[PDB]
Amino acid sequence: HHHHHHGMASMRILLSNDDGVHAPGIQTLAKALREFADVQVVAPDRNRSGASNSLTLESSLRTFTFDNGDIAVQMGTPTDCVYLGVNALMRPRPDIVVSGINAGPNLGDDVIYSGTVAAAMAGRHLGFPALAVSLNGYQHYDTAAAVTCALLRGLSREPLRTGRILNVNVPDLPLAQVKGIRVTRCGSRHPADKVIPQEDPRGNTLYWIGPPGDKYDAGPDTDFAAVDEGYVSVTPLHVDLTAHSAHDVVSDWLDSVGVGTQW
Amino acid sequence: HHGMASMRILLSNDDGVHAPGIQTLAKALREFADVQVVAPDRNRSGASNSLTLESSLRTFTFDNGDIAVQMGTPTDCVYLGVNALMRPRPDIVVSGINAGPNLGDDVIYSGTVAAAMAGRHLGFPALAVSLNGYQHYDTAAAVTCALLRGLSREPLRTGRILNVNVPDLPLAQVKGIRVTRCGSRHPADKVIPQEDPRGNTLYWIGPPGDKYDAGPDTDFAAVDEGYVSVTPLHVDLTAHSAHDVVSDWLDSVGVGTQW
Ligand SMILES: Nc1ncnc2c1ncn2[C@@H]1O[C@H](CO)[C@@H](O)[C@H]1O
Ligand SMILES: Nc1ncnc2[nH]cnc12
Ligand SMILES: [Mg+2]
Ligand SMILES: [Mg+2]
Repeated sequence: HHHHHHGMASMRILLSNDDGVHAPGIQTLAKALREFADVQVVAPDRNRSGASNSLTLESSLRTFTFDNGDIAVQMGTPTDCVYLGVNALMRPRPDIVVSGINAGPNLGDDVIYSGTVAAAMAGRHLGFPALAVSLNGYQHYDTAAAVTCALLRGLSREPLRTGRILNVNVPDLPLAQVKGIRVTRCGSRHPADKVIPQEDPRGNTLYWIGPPGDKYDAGPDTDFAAVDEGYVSVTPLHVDLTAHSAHDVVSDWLDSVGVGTQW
Repeated sequence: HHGMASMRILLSNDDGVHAPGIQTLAKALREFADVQVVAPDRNRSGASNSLTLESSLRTFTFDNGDIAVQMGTPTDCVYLGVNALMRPRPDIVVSGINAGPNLGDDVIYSGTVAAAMAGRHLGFPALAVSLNGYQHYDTAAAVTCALLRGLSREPLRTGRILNVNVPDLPLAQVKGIRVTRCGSRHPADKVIPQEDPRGNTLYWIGPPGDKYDAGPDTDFAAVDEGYVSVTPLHVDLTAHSAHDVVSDWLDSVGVGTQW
């Protein structure tokens, strides 16, 4: 009939985040996805920014269902949410996990700390590649929602053959000002070094973790560079932490220092 | 003592400050190095690279000088150790000895690995050390000490984190070391539901998926064959091999192009 999307409920999406179920990023995105997808939100009960791929192992998890059908996992991490949503809670099972929209970027080596990214990585085995979506700010959730809907419509047109996780960072701009899209690699930062002390009412010093370090590798092929230049950044991710290129150096080093070998 | 300089180690873990793995290791390391423990106050296995951002962190210092971070994650402990609690900054982070392995694609969830990753910008590559069981902490301590002597004999030029898994055997039975890559598992899919006394269903995370990639060059295979597995890790999660396929895909579906 000619509509922007084919089907009002053609894809089953598990939508999660790490800002928590009440966050404007996930709620704005849910409203956009519900136009064309069958969406089930399964997200943390509060802001779990910084949760990375942490899992709850020593306790069981309780869920809470809101009047609108959204599910919070109480005390749940983003990884808990996706793991339970895929493997226990959702029927039918999701075709895809979408995680976001996060309030703030997930770029460079920040990605391994990101609970937004971790929710997506917990969906890497599904029929479509998982999407992690982060806004470089707090102002244009509508832009990030539009980019996400475009990517999802793209997946309906042709399957993506390689890459199981897409880390998407959206500039905080009206859509008409976004320049385009770049496929990027993760940049990197200097080590974060700030600790912010704050005395409690009894005079004891407590410590706040400081902000990320300055950009270090923010070259033209990086996610940083794309966002900074007004492009959407798309970086395909994987979970293999092996530094493959260090293999021979490490082997030769062990031999040279006689650890593992008698001579 | 012997060299021109003492090695100054920040030692952490995620089993908790009182765990036998970290205390066994601390005793061994203090024979030759200056050791500062900064570790979670409790078992935080599965903490991955999580960071406490929502609250400030409280520390406790024990009579022996060990520092526990109350509700701190392993990454929190290393962050506070490197940036506030040790002056000057440590030479190296050593994390472990973990009670149990950290192998294959499970490494991304490991708080033992995360503490080592948090030390990746120091003067020596960080060590994460995990015992494939609970008996031979002594074996894993001896292996760690050997690596640390190794790092002071010649610099390791490439690789900022070494993930070390030690078979749970007496030292005499360990065959040697293999430099490995992380193996992988099938998708984990088991949830263990248990009702509370009111009939509400609560959910436990189940066992990992069965091994998928666990052949000859993997960390799994090394440990199974009685070798220490050493895998260099990095924090760049980019799937570089997918770049062209993703770019061509976007073009083919008209996302980011008018044509
Ligand atoms: N000290 C820090 N180290 C790393 N990431 C930080 C820090 N402070 C804030 N963040 C950001 O918060 C996000 C939560 O994971 C991280 O992705 C990271 O970019
Ligand atoms: N069930 C599980 N799934 C994924 N990672 C794990 N690490 C420990 N248990 C796990
Ligand atoms: Mg967040
Ligand atoms: Mg542990």
